[PDB]
Amino acid sequence: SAAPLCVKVEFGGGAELLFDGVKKHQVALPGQEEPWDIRNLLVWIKKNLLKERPELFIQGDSVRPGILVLINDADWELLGELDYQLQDQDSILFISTLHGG
Repeated sequence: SAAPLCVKVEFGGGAELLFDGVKKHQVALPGQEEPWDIRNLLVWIKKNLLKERPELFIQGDSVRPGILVLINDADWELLGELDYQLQDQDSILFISTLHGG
């Protein structure tokens, strides 16, 4: 529960297997500066949650060409991706398109 706005970070493109199988990660914004940009959250996930080696995961700023991200439910890159001041109830989903089927 975030007083201002709260966002959800989750894995879908088999990305969870890089993190042992945990997909949904909830993160509440402070209510002032909001340092929880997509950029910083990937870092939080990369450094802490990456059980694999990040070499198969995304680049440490937003995503690699391999994993795509939905900001709330839309194309991250066109929206601002890495440098996002977050939006309310953003469903931030990492979808690795390196393996679609």
